[PDB]
This record gives sequence, structure tokens and C-alpha cells, in this order.
Amino acid sequence: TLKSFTVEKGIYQTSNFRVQPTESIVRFPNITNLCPFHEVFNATTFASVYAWNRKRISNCVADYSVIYNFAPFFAFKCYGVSPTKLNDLCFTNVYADSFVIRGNEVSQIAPGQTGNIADYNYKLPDDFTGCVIAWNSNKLDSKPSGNYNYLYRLFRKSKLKPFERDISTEIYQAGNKPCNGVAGPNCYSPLQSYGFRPTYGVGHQPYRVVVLSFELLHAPATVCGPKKSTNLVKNKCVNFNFNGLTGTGVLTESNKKFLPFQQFGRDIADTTDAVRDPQTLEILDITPCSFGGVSVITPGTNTSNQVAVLYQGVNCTEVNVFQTRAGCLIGAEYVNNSYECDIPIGAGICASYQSIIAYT
Amino acid sequence: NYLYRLFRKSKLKPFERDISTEIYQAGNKPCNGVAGPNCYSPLQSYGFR
Amino acid sequence: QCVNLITRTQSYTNSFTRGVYYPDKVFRSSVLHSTQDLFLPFFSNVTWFHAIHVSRFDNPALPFNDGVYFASTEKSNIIRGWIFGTTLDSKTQSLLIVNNATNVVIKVCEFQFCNDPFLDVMESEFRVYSSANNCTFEYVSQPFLMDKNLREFVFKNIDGYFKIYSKHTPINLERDLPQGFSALEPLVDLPIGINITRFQTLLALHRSYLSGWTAGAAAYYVGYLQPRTFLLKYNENGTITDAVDCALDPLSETKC
Ligand SMILES: *[C@@H]1O[C@H](CO)[C@@H](O[C@@H]2O[C@H](CO)[C@@H](O)[C@H](O)[C@H]2NC(C)=O)[C@H](O)[C@H]1NC(C)=O
Ligand SMILES: *[C@@H]1O[C@H](CO)[C@@H](O)[C@H](O)[C@H]1NC(C)=O
Ligand SMILES: *[C@@H]1O[C@H](CO)[C@@H](O)[C@H](O)[C@H]1NC(C)=O
Ligand SMILES: *[C@@H]1O[C@H](CO)[C@@H](O)[C@H](O)[C@H]1NC(C)=O
Ligand SMILES: *[C@@H]1O[C@H](CO)[C@@H](O)[C@H](O)[C@H]1NC(C)=O
Ligand SMILES: *[C@@H]1O[C@H](CO)[C@@H](O)[C@H](O)[C@H]1NC(C)=O
Ligand SMILES: *[C@@H]1O[C@H](CO)[C@@H](O)[C@H](O)[C@H]1NC(C)=O
Repeated sequence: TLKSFTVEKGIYQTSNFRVQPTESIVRFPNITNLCPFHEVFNATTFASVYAWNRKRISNCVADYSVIYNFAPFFAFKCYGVSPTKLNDLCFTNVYADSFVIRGNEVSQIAPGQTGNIADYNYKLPDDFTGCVIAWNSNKLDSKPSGNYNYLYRLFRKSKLKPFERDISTEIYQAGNKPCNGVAGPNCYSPLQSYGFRPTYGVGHQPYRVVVLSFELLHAPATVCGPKKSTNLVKNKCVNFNFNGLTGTGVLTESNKKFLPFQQFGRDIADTTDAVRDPQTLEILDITPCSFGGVSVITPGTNTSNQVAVLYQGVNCTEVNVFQTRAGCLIGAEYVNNSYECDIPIGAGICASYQSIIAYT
Repeated sequence: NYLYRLFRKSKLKPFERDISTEIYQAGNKPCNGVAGPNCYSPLQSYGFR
Repeated sequence: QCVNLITRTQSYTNSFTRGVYYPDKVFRSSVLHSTQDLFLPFFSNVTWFHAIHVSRFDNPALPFNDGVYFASTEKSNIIRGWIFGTTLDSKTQSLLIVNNATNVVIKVCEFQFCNDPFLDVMESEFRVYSSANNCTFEYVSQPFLMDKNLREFVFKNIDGYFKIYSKHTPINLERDLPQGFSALEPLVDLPIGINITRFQTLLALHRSYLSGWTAGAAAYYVGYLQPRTFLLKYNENGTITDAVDCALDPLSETKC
């Protein structure tokens, strides 16, 4: 500290004692109001790809783990975001699009792809941020007679724009002559039936597809992953993260009666002195961990190399140990004799070298 | 021919290269070196056209 | 089914020291805290509106400015909520706050609002709006118009959030804007994120069954918040018991 190899006799304030943080405590509100993924990925009836079902998702917690464990998935391809980071990401809106297609066309549900499904039934934009999930649905959607309730659009005048749906049943006019709204040669009804049967090849078996599209807007993002309760440890110096307010301190019991709308608490000098726990509605007195001014009492290096340490303001139980009003003095022995002051300690206590003695 | 590391357990340090072609565990279930559910390959190729 | 039924008259009164709210969610005890925020100035000009329906369009839409202080001495059933937005038609988003006997429904959709919107009593919203499309927000909670009693609200639209503050202060024969301090507790911080420039009060009308609606009257006070610096007194229990407006008079300026 003194930037010299020889130290003159005296007391030098050299360092600051600190109580190191031991554990990390993160307290967040109870997980609840989970997003209804269980009503999207487990529905009694799915929808035809032409009339694909869209559910808007907002104002809820997104627990993607239930989506992960719902079924074995033929594809869980995620475009523009990794699947794992989703829980730690918060999005403004999540759109869940549900439909049934044949297995061969699952590859078509991706950005930049072409086919009957991509051009005429469901289109994803080139810059799409989201995930595509598909799983086999033979038990739910296959009948031996043939399931004729799943339809697709085979004929359309122009390609679909991204996130567009056409429900029109208008007869597709492929020829110069007007159709007149009655089926006729060169006039074909656009919606064809997916005649699913249990004995079809894997390419043609029915597959249920849910497309999750995540969008961020200027509005505050209200769909974010789970919040970890962790656990609450009191009476020790732990790094606390309470509802995004971070710090480091002991959390003692509080006698302060907060009003119901208040969450934190502040000192006269605008320093946090209290907090309300989100998990349990209790008030805790945040008190920062102990600190002290480490002062080194030493005679000249010409005479001796013994030193004594004064922890300024620190009681002796919180760190040849003597308790002074200045702080805790370690390394000097109190003598009931009184001499003149050699090295000033404070509060009437002075130190001298004879070993190092401390006296009034 | 150009691949990127989609998955890794931790972030890399400056000027560090990772070429380990080991499987990544994305879920609670261990993967045991075989791909399948919630087990994905870390290296994915770019669709350059 | 938009019908013009409400006529409105206006007078001017004094704000006294009404309109103070808690500027944040921080517990402060036995301190003097100076904050600069959108507050209703002390002894300011507040407009008293009387809305009368007897059994032409004479109920215009009020501006919102930087936030609105609302007060009413009426019972909880006559005034049933508010409307917020810019154009108040199907082209922009709008916020509808409707209270009833059991709960409050706050809902942000693309409402095609009527010129004179009112809830008619079952309860029907066909006289409030004709259509509501592309609805993006809904929030149902316990009501804040429950049961002589002066009800005060402060609405702010700051950085995407529709901050609503409220207080229920009983009053006697004394004028509807009383003396003393009643700090407004932060009630609902709605994450809306829409543009709000105009607002209108919603009233409830009963069918007559005999002049299709029963005659009624409602009195309410509207004041406008301004960027002002206040010095609030926090007592031992964290309640704001007193405040001084720093720009009102030299004595309060010295205090601030
Ligand atoms: C008061 O408002 C609530 C909320 O809008 C009404 O309760 C809903 O009534 C509808 C009837 O269309 C039900 O489908 C909902 O399930 C109810 N929701 C809740 C949360 O209860 C209530 O009916 C209204 N009461 C009156 C008298 O108008
Ligand atoms: C999912 O579907 C199966 C099929 O019957 C049902 O048994 C199960 O309860 C469903 N789970 C949920 C969470 O809906
Ligand atoms: C949160 O969870 C705790 C512990 O289960 C419970 O006591 C409390 O009522 C819950 N709700 C709130 C709002 O704290
Ligand atoms: C309030 O405003 C009106 C017109 O805006 C004005 O005539 C009236 O004098 C004002 N009130 C006071 C107390 O000045
Ligand atoms: C609003 O509604 C119209 C028709 O109801 C629709 O064309 C438009 O895309 C909608 N916009 C949004 C943002 O939902
Ligand atoms: C809010 O609406 C008003 C009235 O139409 C308009 O003048 C103003 O520009 C709008 N603000 C924004 C940010 O769009
Ligand atoms: C504050 O709380 C205490 C303890 O409940 C109570 O006795 C006192 O009346 C309250 N008000 C004031 C102004 O101290």
C-alpha cells in the first residue's frame, strides 16, 4: 500500500475486511397462469390444413417442457432461435397454428419451401422465428373405411402469402369457359380429401403439426418462461435476486408493516433497507454483510517485523484479541499499565512495541 | 459443407475453437450418445443457395 | 344501435389538495421524498360535469392530455367504467373498462364505439359499441367501484403501461372535493402499449318498460395532470399523509 519496502512506525489503514457471499438466493413469484399448451398439443379434434387453427398466446407463462415431453416428435425444427433458450427468452406474442398433413409434406412446412401445402394451404415467411413440431397421429386420425374429414387445397389461382388462410370453396376455373359454380369438365373443386387409412405407408400416414411463431413488438413482452423459486436462506450473507432487484446482504426478520402495494423499502439516504418476498408475503430486513477498515499497526522494519491488525468498527465476534471502541485489535496484548502514546489506536487506546502492547 | 455449432453446454472463451462432435443433452433425460427425443446434434449445416 | 341520450353541462371548481398518488412501489417510512411526476396541481381548476338523461349529440369526448384525475360522489352502479383511445373507431385499438356488481373487465380491442356510449341493464354492451374486432388484451379482476363516498382515480399512460391509481374517501355534507390528503394507492398497472389521446365516461341506464330508458343523472369531476415536482411526507407506517407543491406559492417553494 505504501509502495515502499521499509515501513516507518505507526498505524496504517491498508485494507477493507469483507464477509464474502456464501450462497445465491433468487426469489421469484409462484409459477402459475401457465400458457394453455395442453389444449393445443392434445386436442380431441384437429383442423384441416386449409382451415388451419390459430390460437393467440399472451399474458401467460410459457412452460415449453410440457411441449417437449408430450409425444415423440418426427421433427422439432426451430428456425431463428434455438429450442433450449426458449424458456430463458421472453416474447411479446406466441402464435400456435395447428393442422393435419400427410407425412411427406412435413418437409414443406419450412421457410423457402414449395409444394401444394406451402403454396396453397400454409405458408411460412422467409424470416420466420419459431419452431415446427410434428408427430404421428395414426390412432387418432385413421379409420379403416377412410377418414374423409381432413381436407387440403389442391388448386388456387395464386400462391398464399405467409400466415394467410383461404376458406373459399369456389370452383377452380382452369379453363377459358366459365364454370358457372357447378362442377364441370376443366372445373375442379379446390378442396380434396386426405383419405387416411391405418395401413398406409409412413410417408402417407396422418401427421399432426403445430407451428409456434414467436413475435416481439414495441409493447412490453408478456410471454416469458418459468421463474425459479429456488429457496430462501436467511441470517447469512447471500447474493439476493428479488424480482430483478439484485444485491448482496443478510436477510433478517422485519418488524415493518408494509402496505399491500409496496414491494421494496428504502432508507432516508435512498438505500434499500427492506423487501417483500414474492413467494411468501413476508417482509425481510436486508442488511449488508459486515465490512471493516483493516488497519495495520507496526513499528519500524529496522526494529521488528511484528504487526497488529485493527478491524475498525467490527466487534471481535464477527471476524491476543482485545475489544476496543475503535474496533477489534488482534495481535496486541492489553496491559493495565498506562504509558504515553506511541502509536494511536483510538478511544483512549494506544499501542507500543516493547511484542506489541496496547494500553490506555 | 459449412456447419455451425448450434448447441453447447457453456459459452466459449475468446480465441477458442470447439471441434468436438459429441451429442448434446437438451433435456432432463440422458442421451447416451444416440440421437432421438430431446437429443440433438450440435453441428448443423447452412442451407446456402 | 348507437343512440344519443346523454346531455352534459359543465361548471368549474377548485382542486384543493386532491390528486396525490404514490409515485412508485417503494416503502418509505418517516421521510420527506421529493419526486417529479405527472401530478394534479394544488387548487387547480377542475371541471364538474353533470350528465343528465331525460325520458341530438350533446356528450362530447374529453381529451386525455398527460393523464386524468377522475372523481365521483355517485353510487357504484351509475358510473360503470371508462373508454380510452385516440380515434374511438374500428381503425385503432381502444381500451374499455367496464365494472359490474361482481367484477371488473378491462379489455383492449378494436371497438367501433358509439357517439354516446352507455351500458344498459342482464347487461348489454350493444349501446357501447357496434363491433369489436382484433381484440388483443383482456384482464378480469375484483372490481374497484364498490359500496357519501367519494371515489377518486388517476389514469396515466406512461411508456406502454396504463397506470391506474384509486382511493375511496368517505365525505359528509362538505363539497365533493374535500380538504385534507387522501393518497391514491397504485391499483392496476396494465401492460397495454397503445396510444391514448381521448377519453369518455361510461354510465348505466335502466330500461323503462313503459322514453325507452329511465331518467338519470351523474356528476363527476375531471382534472388534468401536469409535470410537477411534489414533496411527499411518509409517516412511520409508509402512508403519504401530506404534500407540498413546489411551484404553487413561495412558502411551499421554500418548504420544497
Ligand atoms: C359481471 O361481469 C362478469 C364478467 O364479464 C360476468 O361473468 C361472466 O358471465 C359470462 C356470461 O356470458 C360467463 O360466460 C362467464 O363465465 C362469466 N365470467 C366470470 C368470471 O364469472 C357476469 O355475468 C356479469 N354480471 C352481470 C349481472 O352483468
Ligand atoms: C392427452 O391425451 C390423452 C389421450 O386420451 C389423455 O389420456 C391425456 O389425459 C391427455 N393429457 C392432457 C394433459 O390433456
Ligand atoms: C405462493 O406459494 C406459497 C407457498 O406455496 C403460498 O403460501 C402463497 O399463498 C402463494 N401465493 C402467493 C400470491 O404468494
Ligand atoms: C376555470 O376555467 C374557466 C374557463 O376555462 C374560467 O372561466 C374560470 O374562471 C376558471 N376558474 C377559476 C377559479 O379561475
Ligand atoms: C384486423 O381485422 C381485419 C378484419 O377483421 C383483418 O383484415 C386485419 O388483418 C386485422 N389486423 C390485425 C392486426 O389483426
Ligand atoms: C397518438 O394519436 C394522436 C391523435 O391521432 C396523434 O396525433 C399522435 O401522433 C399519436 N401518437 C403516436 C405515437 O402515434
Ligand atoms: C401505525 O401503525 C401502528 C402499529 O399498528 C399504529 O399503532 C399507529 O396508529 C399507526 N399510525 C401512525 C400514524 O403511527
